[PDB]
Amino acid sequence: TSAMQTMLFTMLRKLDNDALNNIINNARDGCVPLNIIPLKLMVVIPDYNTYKNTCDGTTFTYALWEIQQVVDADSKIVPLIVTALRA
Amino acid sequence: DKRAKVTSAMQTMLFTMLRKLDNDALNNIINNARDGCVPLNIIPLTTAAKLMVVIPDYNTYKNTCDGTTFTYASALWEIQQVVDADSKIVQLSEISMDNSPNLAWPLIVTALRAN
Amino acid sequence: VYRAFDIYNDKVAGFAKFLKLTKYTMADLVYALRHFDEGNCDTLKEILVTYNCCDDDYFNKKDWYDFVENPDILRVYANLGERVRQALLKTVQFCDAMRNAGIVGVLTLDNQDLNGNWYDFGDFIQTTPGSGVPVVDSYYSLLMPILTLTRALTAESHVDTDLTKPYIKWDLLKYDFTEERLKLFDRYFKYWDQTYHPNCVNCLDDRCILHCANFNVLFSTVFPPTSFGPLVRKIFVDGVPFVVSTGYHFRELGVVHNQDVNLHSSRLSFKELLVYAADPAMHAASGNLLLDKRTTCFSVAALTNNVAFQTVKPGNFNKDFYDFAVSKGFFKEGSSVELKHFFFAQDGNAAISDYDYYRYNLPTMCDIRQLLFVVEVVDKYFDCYDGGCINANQVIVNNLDKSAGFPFNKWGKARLYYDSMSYEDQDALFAYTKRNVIPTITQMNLKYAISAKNRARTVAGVSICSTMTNRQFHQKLLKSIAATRGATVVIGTSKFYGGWHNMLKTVYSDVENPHLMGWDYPKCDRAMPNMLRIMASLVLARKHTTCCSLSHRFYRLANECAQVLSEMVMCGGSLYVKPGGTSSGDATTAYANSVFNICQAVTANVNALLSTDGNKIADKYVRNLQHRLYECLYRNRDVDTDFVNEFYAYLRKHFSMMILSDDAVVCFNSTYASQGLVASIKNFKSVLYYQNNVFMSEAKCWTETDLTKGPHEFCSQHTMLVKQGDDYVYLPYPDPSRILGAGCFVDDIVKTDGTLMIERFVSLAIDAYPLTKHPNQEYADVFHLYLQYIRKLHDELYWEPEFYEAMYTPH
Amino acid sequence: SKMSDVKCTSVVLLSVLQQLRVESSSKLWAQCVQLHNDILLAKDTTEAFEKMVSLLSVLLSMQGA
Ligand SMILES: [Zn+2]
Ligand SMILES: [Zn+2]
Repeated sequence: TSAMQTMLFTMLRKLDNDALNNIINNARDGCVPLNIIPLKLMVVIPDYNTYKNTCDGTTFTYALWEIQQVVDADSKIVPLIVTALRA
Repeated sequence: DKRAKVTSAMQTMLFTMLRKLDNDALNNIINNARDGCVPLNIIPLTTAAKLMVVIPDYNTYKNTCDGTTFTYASALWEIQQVVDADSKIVQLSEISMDNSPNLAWPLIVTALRAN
Repeated sequence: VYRAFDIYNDKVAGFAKFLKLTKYTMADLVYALRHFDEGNCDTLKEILVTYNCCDDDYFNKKDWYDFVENPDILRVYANLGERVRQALLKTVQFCDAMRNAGIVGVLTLDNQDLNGNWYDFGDFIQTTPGSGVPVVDSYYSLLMPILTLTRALTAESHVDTDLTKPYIKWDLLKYDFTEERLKLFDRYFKYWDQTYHPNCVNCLDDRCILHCANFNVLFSTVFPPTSFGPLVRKIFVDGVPFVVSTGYHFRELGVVHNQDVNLHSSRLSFKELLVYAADPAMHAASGNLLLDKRTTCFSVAALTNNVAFQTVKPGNFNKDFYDFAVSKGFFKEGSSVELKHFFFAQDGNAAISDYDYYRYNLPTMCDIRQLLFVVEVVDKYFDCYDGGCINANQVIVNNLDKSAGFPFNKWGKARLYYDSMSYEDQDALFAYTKRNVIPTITQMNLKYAISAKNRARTVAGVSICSTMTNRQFHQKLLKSIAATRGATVVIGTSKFYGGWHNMLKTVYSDVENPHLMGWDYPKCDRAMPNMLRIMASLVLARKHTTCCSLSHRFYRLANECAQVLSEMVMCGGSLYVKPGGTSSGDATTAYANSVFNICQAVTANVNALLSTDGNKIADKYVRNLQHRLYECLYRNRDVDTDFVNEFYAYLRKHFSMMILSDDAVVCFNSTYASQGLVASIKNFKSVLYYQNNVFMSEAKCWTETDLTKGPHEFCSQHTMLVKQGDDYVYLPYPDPSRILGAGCFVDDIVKTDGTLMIERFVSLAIDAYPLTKHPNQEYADVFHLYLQYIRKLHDELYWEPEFYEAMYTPH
Repeated sequence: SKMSDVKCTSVVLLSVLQQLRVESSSKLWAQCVQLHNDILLAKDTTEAFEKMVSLLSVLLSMQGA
């Protein structure tokens, strides 16, 4: 059952584009999104290290989406869920 | 005993369609004909006691079944058990002009025949 | 000025558009709707605009003319149907107005403006008043095609036939409408000097059957659609009542009554259980009323408390062969050989769109006299085979594991059903079908195979009794037809062994300036009308001369029409009504397609030879041929064998066809087609538009002026002229992109075991061996890759090339 | 070799996605099949990779095994 995912991941690593490997590295570090990227993007920030490496103030480099929605994990404004649109 | 197998299968199918079948209103609709010879397209139209409407989008829910009781086949029908496209039960208090994009289409409106 | 004329004398025969109250006439309208050409169709535009059917900006829209893309062009045509009905009601207020005067003459189309009044009383002869007769055969014969293309009847069906009045509440329990049919006839077609029968049981020969079915369809396009369908009564067995069908009410053959009906029975044997389970009555009665708002057809849908949603899975990509191909340096940048054939997934909304594609289907009235002469010609085309009824010991049934239809599929496929019943039971069922109607319901599934386009393909599985009886009849007829070599229809001949070469040589025969041509029919199975399907079945039953009387053949035709043409389909978890168009379940639908194709071709030739003006024809033998063609079409009611033989010989000499179902190759004499005396392609376009209700776009019909390169494409194969040991022979080679696609994507039947994988690979290499001899090197490298891959597969467990060479040598 | 590999990855990714029964949501599976069929019809080099990253976000937004 694993072999299909192994082949998928080896083909994806062979593809060698920027956005694919970026998203793979984010997800292996833990930074996964929570919905479909619109061609509105929701992302769960695991730790402050990924916030520092990816979010610069309000500018956010991800594949780039300019992000101002900050509340919390706990659904009270201050993990962190941030949703943005393509600018 | 495979011939008899499908024989008994069809026979039990016939008997279970028969136990769901015999009413008196169908007998009255037959006895209001000339010689009892009647089309087929009007047996469930005027005999069966439950209507199913599948509604693809919101504008036809708005133009067909707006309310609790709706009108079809010159009779009044009483709604129950509105179901989305995923066989999960939906309360009638959700189907709105703004909340429609958030719920899976189409929808299954199951009604019972109101006298 | 240019105008369409319908003239006939000793000098000139045929409806011709040359140069000589409304601006335009009924003949012009029928010509513009019957001889359509989108390059030069200004007359149709002017007709549609001048009387407020729609606006010029609607024509300024792209594809204003089509029936398939943007199917809202019927809205207008319906307003012209209203005009047609108004002008057709003045044809009975003039005939009975001149008959009294006592005038013998012919009525032509070209004497009547679009309102309906007449002129030019120049040709008639005067006789004693009260004893006249007009000749109005050609009039209605040519006016027929636009009496269901525009309908007029949705306009007619009002409480006193005024368009400003509500719809009639007809009685819901009345079903026969025979008196209303006769009243419609005597109001609209009073002077049609042949007997019309409201039911088709009362007709005399198959030609009368066609005539009465055409009139029945035109008269039945105005009745409540909740009425056509099985007729049921209440029957009792061992005390408990049933609701089973004791008749049927077509649009085509009026009301038909079973003659073997058993009221107050006591027991049901195997055949009775089979027929009663096949009945839609028990299923439509035991179920809930449904209103499905997705589709525009009628719908009585039960059998479940919820709809089923079925999806189509994606393909299985094979990595080993693709890795081998990329190691062989394929799919490099800037190449002509790449992957383009894929497995597309689907939702079920795809199934609903497929049923809407079934919605792309109208009621058609076709012409009648040209239909009867085309049917005589097509019978002459089929005059070299042998038919007849056979017993149950003379059917050879192949591939016994197809779908056994609904609701029979719940306990097995057709194999169990055929090994259950003895021969005598099947003969008794057949003999019962010879006097009875068994309406039937078909299962519909989605098809799972290669395509180049995103759309979903579907397939239909028909019940066991209908296929069993079509099997007896057309097992005999098709085994007679397909075991021949060198005929017009090429079905069941292997292209191998020089077979394609012999086929092409027979296509050449002795034609003078051979040019090649081909076509395809847009939306074949969805738009094929009812008239032509009945006509094909009638031909296949006209091959019955010695076994059946009139009654048996009529009951067989009724059974065929009620089981294939207009039955109800189980689509998902619903029962809908299927308006028309063929089913994909038997081989006699590929042969109905063949007959349909031949019909289309013959009709095209007839139009091209009769709509051309003989005064510019320099020959006089073809001029006399055209004169006799007009005579045999619009004159004699009897059948004339000599002229039919003459015209069949003319076609076989000047128009050589190579026919497979829906896919044809035409070899024709070029100078004649330049003069128009054999079928061009614009004639086919016009015929398809006016008689099949699709528009055949010009980008899919091709023309090849050099014969030494063969058919551009036929049966999904390309051909090249190669030399093989001091012989120049034609070889078929495929599109190799399809071969690569079938190699890289397989569908998980072969993803388990390797033997069937090697079978598929060797078959693919056989279909694509001849690619070696094409000038390009890449195709031979494709063949070499396939050979190397089959070699590698054989080693890790037909491998030498010669095995595939001998596949294409005619030895 | 940069236009075929993307289609092969799209096909295998949609097969994996189906093998985790996302078809039990209408909207999500409809979006997935739409993106898949739009990839398998692409004749340009650029937007195919956008749709590929969108489908990989679809995969890695739900808790993949
Ligand atoms: Zn008749
Ligand atoms: Zn016979």
